[PDB]
Amino acid sequence: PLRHLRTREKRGPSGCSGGPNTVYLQVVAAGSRDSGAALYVFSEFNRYLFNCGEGVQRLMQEHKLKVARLDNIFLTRMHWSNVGGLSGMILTLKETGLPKCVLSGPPQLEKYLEAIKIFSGPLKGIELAVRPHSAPEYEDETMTVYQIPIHSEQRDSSLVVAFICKLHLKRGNFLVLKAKEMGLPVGTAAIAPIIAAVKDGKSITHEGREILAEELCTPPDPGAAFVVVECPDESFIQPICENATFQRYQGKADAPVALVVHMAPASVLVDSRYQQWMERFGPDTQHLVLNENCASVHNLRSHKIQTQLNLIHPDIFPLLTSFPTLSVPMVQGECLLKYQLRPRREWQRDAIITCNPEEFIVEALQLPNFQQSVQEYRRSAQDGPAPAEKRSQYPEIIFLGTGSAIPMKIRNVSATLVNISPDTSLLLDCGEGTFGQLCRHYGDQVDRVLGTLAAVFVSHLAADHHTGLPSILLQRERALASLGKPLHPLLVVAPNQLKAWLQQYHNQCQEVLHHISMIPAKCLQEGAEISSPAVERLISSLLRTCDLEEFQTCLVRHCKHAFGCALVHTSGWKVVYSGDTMPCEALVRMGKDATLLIHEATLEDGLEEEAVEKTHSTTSQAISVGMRMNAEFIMLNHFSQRYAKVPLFSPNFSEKVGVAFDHMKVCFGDFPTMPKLIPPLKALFAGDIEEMEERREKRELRQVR
Amino acid sequence: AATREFIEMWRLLGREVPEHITEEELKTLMECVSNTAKKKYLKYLYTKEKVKKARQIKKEMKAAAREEAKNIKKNFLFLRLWDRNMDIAMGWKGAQAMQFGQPLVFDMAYENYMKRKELQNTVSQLLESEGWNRRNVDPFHIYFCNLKIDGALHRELVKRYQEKWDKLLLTSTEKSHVDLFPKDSIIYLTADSPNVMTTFRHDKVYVIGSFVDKSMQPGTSLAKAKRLNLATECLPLDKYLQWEIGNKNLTLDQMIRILLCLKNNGNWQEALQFVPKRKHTGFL
RNA sequence: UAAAUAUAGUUUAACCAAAACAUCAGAUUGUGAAUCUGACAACAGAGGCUUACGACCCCUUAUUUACCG
Ligand SMILES: Nc1nc2c(ncn2[C@@H]2O[C@H](COP(=O)(O)OP(=O)(O)OP(=O)(O)O)[C@@H](O)[C@H]2O)c(=O)[nH]1
Ligand SMILES: Nc1ncnc2c1ncn2[C@@H]1O[C@H](CSCC[C@H](N)C(=O)O)[C@@H](O)[C@H]1O
Ligand SMILES: [Zn+2]
Repeated sequence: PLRHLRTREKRGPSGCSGGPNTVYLQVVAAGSRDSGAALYVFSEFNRYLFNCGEGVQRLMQEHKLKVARLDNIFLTRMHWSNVGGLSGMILTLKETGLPKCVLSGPPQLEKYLEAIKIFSGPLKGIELAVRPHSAPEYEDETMTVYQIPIHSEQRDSSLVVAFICKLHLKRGNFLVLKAKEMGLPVGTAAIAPIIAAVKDGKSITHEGREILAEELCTPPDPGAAFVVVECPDESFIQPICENATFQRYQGKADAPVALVVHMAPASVLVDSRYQQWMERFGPDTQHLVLNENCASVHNLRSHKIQTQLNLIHPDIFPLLTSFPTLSVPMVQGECLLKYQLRPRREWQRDAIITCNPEEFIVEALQLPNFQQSVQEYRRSAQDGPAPAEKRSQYPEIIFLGTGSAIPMKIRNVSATLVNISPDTSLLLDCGEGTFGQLCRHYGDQVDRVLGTLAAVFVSHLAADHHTGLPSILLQRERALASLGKPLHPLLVVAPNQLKAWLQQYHNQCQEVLHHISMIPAKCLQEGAEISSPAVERLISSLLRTCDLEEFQTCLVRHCKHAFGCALVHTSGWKVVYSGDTMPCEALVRMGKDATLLIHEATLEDGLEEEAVEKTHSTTSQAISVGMRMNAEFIMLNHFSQRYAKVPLFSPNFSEKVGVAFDHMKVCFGDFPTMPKLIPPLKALFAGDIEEMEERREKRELRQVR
Repeated sequence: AATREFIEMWRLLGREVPEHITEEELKTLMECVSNTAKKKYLKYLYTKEKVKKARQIKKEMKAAAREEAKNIKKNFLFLRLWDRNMDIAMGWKGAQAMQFGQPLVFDMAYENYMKRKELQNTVSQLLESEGWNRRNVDPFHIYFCNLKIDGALHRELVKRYQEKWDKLLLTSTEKSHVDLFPKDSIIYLTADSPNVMTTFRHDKVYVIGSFVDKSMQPGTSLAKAKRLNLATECLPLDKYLQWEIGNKNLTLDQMIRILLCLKNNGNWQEALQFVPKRKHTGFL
């Protein structure tokens, strides 16, 4: 149903009679640690994506970069930093109805695709054809892609794929005006096919003079070429420099390369052997670098919204924090940076997003009732009664994600961080891009947080709550190495079936299970069976390391093998977290007199019938469970796309209920302050609220009809 | 002017270009500061000739058709003078409307938001809108508020009406509608209003903003109403029509014909007859 | 979020290419004024391309439909 494939014959056999008119190369991920490295190539007839990293889908949708037109996704390495988040991408591609998507890279994506099918639904509707580097040259209506496998000197963890792309020759413009003096009938449908010959350049006999058509046609573009190459570390510099195929494109003068993107860290570029490599391409070849040295913002809307909420309460809404001359000139990658390849080779810096905070605050006060409500709240709380019950600063709940299934400009998929103590923490859920949220929330302190991460809990095998787990492990190993702490396996509490995906990935894609000490969620239940002794001393580690008096679990009402949670501390406070699920009585029995309850509040009031159809709750049911919980405070998250920016405020909203946002800190000493944050909240979100009330009304008209 | 440096091969190039151009037309050509804008204007300027000659060719072809039949091939009560008599009758009705008729206001404060194409089109809808008021059984008292005397909109109205401008039975003024009428009785009609118009009120002054934004600019009329303290209403198009196609902002000639039908005790079924049928699939 | 669409008087037709009905000014009309002489003719909007075009490609606004392992 997409216009891209329905309007196929209009595109033409050899493009639009030869080549696309405009082709540029846009960067969606400049190489930052949180956002990864990714590249986007735009053409008239095709659209390509390189190195689909974790959270890339969020950036491509937020920057109005269409996803329903992608043809091939090229991956330069069989590594989670490069392949992670592709599972979300194919689900998005399936949603759009795109029939066939071609994957390229190492021959291991055959096993990767079968690996991700353990959790993701059999991707019915979309064709996934993996085209390895051993496959022949991939030719398209726009461009030709060359795949070169590069092996390090030391499944296969030493394989890196580099792409030498090549734009097809574009047929030049036709000097139609000069053809009159020669005698050509410019009139439509009057010896028109000569123009096709003029495009081809072949001679045609006209006015008694058969001339070579290139005389009446502009010199055709030979086709600029660009190279996508990734050098993960030191051990890949030498094989790349001595690669025979590369010599065919740099030493020759007949095949210049317009641009070379370098997905390599700083240490690789400064190396002398690599340094000689870029200059060997020639002074004409521009060089683009995407690595951690990039200093730019990607999730502009997340930064924009965070600054505005920071006015209401700085502590509850902390501000997001961002994480040697060279012989060969090079241009640092930036978000939305463009380099047109046709018809002009130039650095298009116009579309680069700017992150100026001052505008975001300025936008806030010009809102109708925001400034009054924020000022009114500030005097009532700061200069009013005692600021809540005098309790410790710990534990503090970090809401890294409040998204129901797919990431959105404002909210990412579900991920909650619990800081039990300053030296220990645990993750209640790890959705896609969770590390990106972790890195953005703490900046230079992300490594310290990862060093204190002791355990990870996964609610259900649904991908929104666990697909980001691998990305943590590699970052945690790097973070632990930076801090010098010994490398020890992480504690993961999840259903037994989670090992199936991990075992498939470890034995086929990349070694990651050596960081994992998985404790099945079944043995955590009350009155559970005594399991194998190997698990038994692990359960002692869970309580000891996280300083938990007790850690309980039960089966919540959802898809088979779905589990809730309950944290009990030696101090006495009890935190109960419930994954996706309708009101469950087993959950009620679990966390009686819980200190804090985190519950799913996906739908509105009045959508109970699809709430059961989707095994998902509404706000009122979640609130009613909280009263049945007899819990001190109630936390709502896991909001659906319909609550894109803000949860709707039901009249049942009492002092014991509260709403959650991304990068929002909640402590036990903030409980009575949470209801006081509501009056400022709709004030800033006022234009958004009126959109929800009308769309709630539109469904009523459908019901009335 | 050197602007001929584009036309004199754009004809030979194969694009549709008119043959007769003047300096006045040539001047407006150079304000088009892009290739597409110039192409779009030239396409409009070309099709002006295309329908002119086609209708031109039609009319003297008819002249030969009738002159052959006209040349080859009693008790009355009235002389055939009806077009004169109808104009006089509408004049007496318009004079009465200017004294006791319900005021209707067309807001002319949108000159700064309109391009030349849109501003010219506004006059065309204004001409038709005032024409339907004249022919009605119970005409409004039409006001042209915020109409600057030297402004571009006023000059176009004078050019179209020529001599009739000084003789129209409507009150054109520089002052705003808030200066002429109590701010309580003013209801600024706009499609973006959150309040749905339920019934036609005969003790109220309805304001229609004479704005034709083919480059649609939502909220412009609402901003003016909320810049003052005027109340707003919107037509119940969703209530009575099954919308499928097109913008919900109707033209000025459709709006006045809907209001006239409502003022004459017509129901919403008859009043919404004037909403183009291409935009909905029947009244419900 | 995606796909379909978008006629500024109204319909029809559409790669036909312009109609039909309307609108404004002038008219002392001998009962076809059923006319004549003029005014206005922009298929959402802003840009790209192309020898071109209403085609093709981004973008903006809007409308109707659908919208999560
Ligand atoms: N699936 C789906 N998504 C929707 C729907 N309505 C809105 N959205 C989502 O909400 C987004 C809103 O886009 P914008 O209007 O640009 O978002 P915004 O946050 O209001 O930003 P500004 O326009 O700059 O004010 C859409 O792009 C979608 O991602 C809907 O009906 N379905
Ligand atoms: N559906 C509707 N209900 C009430 N008034 C309407 C209407 N549609 C158009 N109008 C009136 O017709 C005039 C021209 S429509 C243009 C409105 C303006 N450009 C905007 O975007 O808001 C307006 O002044 C408006 O008052
Ligand atoms: Zn979920």
